Amino acid sequence: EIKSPHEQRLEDNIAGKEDIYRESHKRVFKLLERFDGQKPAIDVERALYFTQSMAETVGQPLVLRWAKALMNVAKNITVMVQDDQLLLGRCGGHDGRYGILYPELDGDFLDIAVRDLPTRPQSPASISPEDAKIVVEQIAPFWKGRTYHEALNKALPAEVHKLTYDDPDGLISRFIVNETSSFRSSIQWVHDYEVVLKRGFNGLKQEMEEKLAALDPASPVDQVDKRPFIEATILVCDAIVLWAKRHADAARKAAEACADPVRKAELIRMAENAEHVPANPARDFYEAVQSQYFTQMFSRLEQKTGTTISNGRMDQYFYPFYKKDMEAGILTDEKTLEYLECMWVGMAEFIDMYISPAGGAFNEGYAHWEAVTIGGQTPDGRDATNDLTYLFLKSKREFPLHYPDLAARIHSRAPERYLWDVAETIKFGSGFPKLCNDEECIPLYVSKGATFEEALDYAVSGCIEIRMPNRDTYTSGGAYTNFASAVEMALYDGKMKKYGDVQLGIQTGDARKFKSWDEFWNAYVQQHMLLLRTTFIQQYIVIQTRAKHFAQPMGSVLHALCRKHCIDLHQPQIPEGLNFGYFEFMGLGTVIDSLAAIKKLVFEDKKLTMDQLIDALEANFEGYEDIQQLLRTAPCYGNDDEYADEIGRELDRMAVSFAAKYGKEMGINNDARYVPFTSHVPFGKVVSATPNGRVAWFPLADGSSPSHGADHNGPTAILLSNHNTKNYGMRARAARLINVKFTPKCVEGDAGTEKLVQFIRTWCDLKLWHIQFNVINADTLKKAQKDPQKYRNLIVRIAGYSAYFVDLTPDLQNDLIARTGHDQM
Repeated sequence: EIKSPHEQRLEDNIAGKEDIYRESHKRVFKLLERFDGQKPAIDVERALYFTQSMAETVGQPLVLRWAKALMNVAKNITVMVQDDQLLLGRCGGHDGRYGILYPELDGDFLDIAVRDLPTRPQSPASISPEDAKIVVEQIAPFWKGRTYHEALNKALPAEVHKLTYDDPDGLISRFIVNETSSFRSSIQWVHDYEVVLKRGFNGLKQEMEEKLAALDPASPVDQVDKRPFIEATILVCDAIVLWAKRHADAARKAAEACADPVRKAELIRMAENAEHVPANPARDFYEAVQSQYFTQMFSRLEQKTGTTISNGRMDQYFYPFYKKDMEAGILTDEKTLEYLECMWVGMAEFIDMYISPAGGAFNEGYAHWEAVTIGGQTPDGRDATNDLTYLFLKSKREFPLHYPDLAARIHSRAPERYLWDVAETIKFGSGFPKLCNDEECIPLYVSKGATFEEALDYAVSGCIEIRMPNRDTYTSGGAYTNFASAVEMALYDGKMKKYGDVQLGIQTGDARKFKSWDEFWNAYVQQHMLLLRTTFIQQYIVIQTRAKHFAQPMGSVLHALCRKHCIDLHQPQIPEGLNFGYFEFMGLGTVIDSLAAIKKLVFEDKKLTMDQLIDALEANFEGYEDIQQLLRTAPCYGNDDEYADEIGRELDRMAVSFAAKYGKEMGINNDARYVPFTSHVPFGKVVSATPNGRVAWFPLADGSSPSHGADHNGPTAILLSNHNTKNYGMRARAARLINVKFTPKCVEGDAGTEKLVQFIRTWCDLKLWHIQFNVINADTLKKAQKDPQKYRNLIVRIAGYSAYFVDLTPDLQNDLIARTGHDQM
């Protein structure tokens, strides 16, 4: 009926009109028009200079090798000044959208990427013949037998390898117990950006030089274990300062050749910035943005942080600079938005490239989660809403890209003006911001060793994870576990149709011969527990293997505990640190509804037999549409239906109870999480037809959202089912991703915004970690599917992030279309 602001801006763009927000954001609109929707190009510069150094330092301490390699990167990488930009900093020589390579992580995929990336279905990338030659002749040869993925592949035992990979080289995943440490250097992370703003890398280098001079020259521990770390942090401090100085030199060369006196003044000011920061503490808001921007951009050169390096509570640590400059009359809100959005433009040019097939399937639509945290509470416990908070919401509404990854913190005393503006930003229809509940994760974290000061100042990281940038020390990518495959294995005696006669799971027998609900439930529990055992065994190998392949000198020098004990973050145990790891429960809604359909329609109501059920499944419901339609009448997750929710609660109890028992012996919290990336698409592609009516190879239920079209009792019931399927008596849990879609008419006007605010307050009281919203009409998606070039600017909320709908595979588009769009609350 009515269109959201995004849909209206979409129609104006298609009709050829100027966007209504272009004039008051003219500079950044000029910037983003130069690359919007361009297929990103692979850049080889970082990997080349990184490889050149690593090849000459083999055998030395890993963290020192990393710093020497980053210095080689800083001296040689292309430094450029883009037109109209107010910021310096870039990770490649290509102009426009670009991604870089990390051969230390997944170098064994380099030949695969060279031939498959330009035409790959998920997030493709071009590679010029000049770039391909450098890759296959100068980058790939050194890394053969040396990459992390090869080490992980050869280190998994047979029974774990069979549930991890399909081929002996680990090049193709099976999407059963999926490792995620091979397509990202680490999980999400947030640097302590305020220590750079307040002390600069010159100050950190000074602190480390005092530690270097205090070492006992006779102590073998000081000289063998501590000294290489200290030398690495000192060298990496000089590396980033040299890198910034080269940008300052480039800005002055640009200034000498510029006829425009207004641009010449800007170029000189940019040069002055790079000559002060990040070496020295920032002195105004402009320098603070440029200082933070340099650090996060240099971080991308350091390692491929999961979901791309996140940014922390910008509306807090930028605020002293904003308030001082505003009151000094050297800044305005309009100038603030220009500085910040120049940072979004720069971030939007950097594409986080996943070159393996598994990594591409996990991150459709050039997925990115560089979380920017706003709102919430102060370290002392009062509300933290300020004028910068509202500007980020304003920037997100008017800036047309799906940047930044804006996350708003909610607590029980969040101001109404704040919740109102968040609700109105959500009603814009691009999926921003995502909500994180102080009330759920803060009590969990203080329970796991965090002080209240550390927990209250948490920053969202990645999808909806939280970080305490001077307390968190765990960086190992976790397992993603396909519990929907446990249902399939319980039907077919530990086998899956996708993999033929390969004995994947327990031989629980032919489900056609099962005589009671007890017998099928036991079969599932056996496969369920098997996936859990494989998950944790795989994880422990990942922890031990990553310690031999990854170092993070810059990230470590930004961590107070790493400076204090002189040890790199990617080591398994760091003194006084807290380790928050994860394993993923995938397919919750698909698993619940499948088991509920079997319990209800087979063994309680006797409405069909196991033969009818498995006959329909093995036929993919072809000729059996009556049984498919019958299966969809069983109780489902997401309706506040205790019949279904009690099954999900027990599924959760098994995973959380297992996590609490076996995490501690790995020395970490390895908690159950329900955050999917886009892995519910490839996980679905390996699972055949399921007892809930889902056809073969269709995506699974996303995160902890209800199965597609299974929520027939309104949106609030989704909140109650999430609450009813959790186990608040235990703590071995983490986030759950909730996706809810409203029609614009559902939330129309001031009456609609009020309904959404009360909905968010109910979501908060229920201690639910996360929630997201699409506000869109179904016909918008159907028109975008049929005519994708006309609707190429349509933006939809997927899983922690928004992306262009036409960049998504048909499978993921079908996930988006099949999600229930609620017309009333």
